[PDB]
Amino acid sequence: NIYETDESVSQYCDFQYGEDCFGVLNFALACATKAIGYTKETPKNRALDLGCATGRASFELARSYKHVDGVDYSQAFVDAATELQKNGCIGYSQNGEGELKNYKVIDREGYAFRDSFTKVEFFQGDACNLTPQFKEYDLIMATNLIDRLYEPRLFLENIHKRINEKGYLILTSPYTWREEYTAKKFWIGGYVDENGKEVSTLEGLKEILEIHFELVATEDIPFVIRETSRKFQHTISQMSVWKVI
Amino acid sequence: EKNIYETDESVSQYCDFQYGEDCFGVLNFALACATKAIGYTKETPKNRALDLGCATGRASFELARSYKHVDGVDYSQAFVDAATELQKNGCIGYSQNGEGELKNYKVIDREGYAFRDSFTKVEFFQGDACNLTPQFKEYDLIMATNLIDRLYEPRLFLENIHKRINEKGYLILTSPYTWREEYTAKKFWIGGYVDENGKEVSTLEGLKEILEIHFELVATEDIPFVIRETSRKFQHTISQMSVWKVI
Ligand SMILES: Nc1ncnc2c1ncn2[C@@H]1O[C@H](CSCC[C@H](N)C(=O)O)[C@@H](O)[C@H]1O
Ligand SMILES: Nc1ncnc2c1ncn2[C@@H]1O[C@H](CSCC[C@H](N)C(=O)O)[C@@H](O)[C@H]1O
Ligand SMILES: N[C@@H](Cc1nc[nH]c1S)C(=O)O
Repeated sequence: NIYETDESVSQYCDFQYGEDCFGVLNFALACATKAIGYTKETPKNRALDLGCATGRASFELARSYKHVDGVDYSQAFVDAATELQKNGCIGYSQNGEGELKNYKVIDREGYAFRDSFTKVEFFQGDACNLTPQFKEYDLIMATNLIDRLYEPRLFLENIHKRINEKGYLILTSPYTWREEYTAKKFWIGGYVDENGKEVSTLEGLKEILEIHFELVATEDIPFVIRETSRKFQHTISQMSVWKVI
Repeated sequence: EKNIYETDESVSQYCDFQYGEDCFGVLNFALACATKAIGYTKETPKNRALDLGCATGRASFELARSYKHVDGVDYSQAFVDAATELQKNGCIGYSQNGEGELKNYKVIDREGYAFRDSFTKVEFFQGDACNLTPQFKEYDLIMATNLIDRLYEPRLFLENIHKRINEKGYLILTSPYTWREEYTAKKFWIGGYVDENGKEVSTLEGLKEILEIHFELVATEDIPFVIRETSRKFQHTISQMSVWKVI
């Protein structure tokens, strides 16, 4: 009897574990791979995948880190990651034409990360109010999270407390700020300030983070999300890499 | 207001899609469709063509390079105004979206495109594909790209359109079949649904059931297109073209 995910969870199962579309590398694999590259001078004892959704990037980080915590606001996402981790498979509904669907099974043993999955622990939790035990990380990776937060500065201005000195914070975002998710006054960029000048999100990130971090690198990373049998979202996130001073 | 296609944001989105730069190696969709349509209709007289759901008018201008007269019809007055402004004033401006609320101003210059040799052969009209006025008839080609999945009742259009096409003329549809209740009540979707007997209905099959009364299906092909939303976010979609010859 395979655990079956709902429609919201199915979308992220498809995104994180489905076959690559339009020749684009799997996003979680691309992000975890780069993070491992950028943190090559760290001991790689502890990583945090914050906003881990159905957990693919946590599994991928665990191939290099001794221990990886994956945390997500959504209990349903965490349940799906945990079921794949413990029982080895989960089922989901891939979007098709109209209301039509294609049922798919994700088999843990079909991925290279099968050699490391016991090094991950998944938790429900909130990036803006993490419990104190989530600390002493060599790496905190938060991919496509900041423009889903109502007040992203609440996460960003405190996160240095959970990272070891010379450890890394790695963010990605396509900077698609929207009032449905984030109050305009809390957008990190993508707005015209009171003086008429355009504020870029990377500039806003520097202003928040350069108190405790140095900006080491930026890189563009595409991803593709399936909406129907024929319609897809093709987006380019910017990765920014920050080293604790 | 209520119609998303009447908003300035949709006008700017379709200006960029129809007249702007290619993305991800995907060629301009209006030109691809018009070029393929001219190929499929090579043996017809090429006197009159209708571009139904023409949005900001690019495919109408491109059809007019080969047809003696082209009518572009859209339900959105804002789209019709934009196409007419480009046609008559020779330029229109629009906004590209960046991060968040940021925008960049761009200009479309009529004289920068090859279709500039034919733009007086187009007439643009506001109109309803599901209930066209009688004067829109006697077409050698009717091309309706990405239209059917935005119609309130697609059968009003599909069951009647053969009456507006000359004998041996063509109807050429494209659609990605993005059926949504915001555009079309589910009872009127041509496909993408499970019927009352539990069978899955594909849109192309639903199209065959309706159109094979008066048409022969001549060809299908897949055509990708890309719509920029922001400088970092895009729709990337595979439309299905179907080519129908009136019997
Ligand atoms: N306050 C919060 N704390 C933690 N996770 C949150 C959160 N608000 C949203 N999330 C989660 O963050 C994710 C945003 S979507 C990005 C998911 C994944 N990291 C990827 O890059 O594809 C979702 O899984 C969402 O449930
Ligand atoms: N009943 C109707 N009659 C005419 N046009 C309609 C319509 N319902 C929707 N439309 C138009 O159909 C278009 C859908 S998007 C497709 C636009 C263009 N043909 C392209 O291929 O890119 C919009 O321009 C919309 O205004
Ligand atoms: N998403 C675009 C393109 C489109 N047209 C028809 N279907 C689809 S998707 C729109 O809604 O106009």
